[PDB]
Amino acid sequence: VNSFSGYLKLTDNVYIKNADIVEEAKKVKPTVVVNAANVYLKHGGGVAGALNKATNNAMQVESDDYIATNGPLKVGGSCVLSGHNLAKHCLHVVGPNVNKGEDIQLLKSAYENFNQHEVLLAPLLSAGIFGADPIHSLRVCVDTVRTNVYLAVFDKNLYDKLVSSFL
Ligand SMILES: O=C(Cc1ccc(-n2cccn2)cc1)OC[C@@H]1CCCNC1=O
Repeated sequence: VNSFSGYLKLTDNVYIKNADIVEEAKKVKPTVVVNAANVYLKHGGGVAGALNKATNNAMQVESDDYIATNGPLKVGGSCVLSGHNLAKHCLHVVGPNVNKGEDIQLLKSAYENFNQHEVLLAPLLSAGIFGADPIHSLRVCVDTVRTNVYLAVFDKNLYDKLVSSFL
């Protein structure tokens, strides 16, 4: 039993809710919140900008030190950093950004990072300003993640479309 509330169960291990991932993280304080990161951990907009804003820019400060030490992530890769006031840990995962021409096949590799964590609160990777089809992202999530994932979808219209079209 965990504290996630109001989710629709899609599969044995994948759950979905129309929710603001920031507000959801603040309420649940999950062990792991996933950020929709880029390789530079520049949290300017989308989910990343919103999560970083909620940390009063502490996420960005920590991220800049991480990059200065380690260099950029790979597309499809991840790193574990602090969850600040939102979660114990933040798993920064880089899905391919279609508006940069990145290969969508890398979306499966991106979701594989979730399997290193037993339970996660997450957005749909490569959705939103990353330019991929969220229906495709949900399919890859379900077919790749084996650990327990609680997906937060900000847009109610998109949420309803994702549920109604889910196979
Ligand atoms: O960026 C996102 C994710 C997102 C993904 C897809 C869409 N989308 C709309 C139409 C088509 N796709 C919109 C948003 O979350 C925004 C965050 C989360 C909550 C806190 N404040 C924010 O701004």
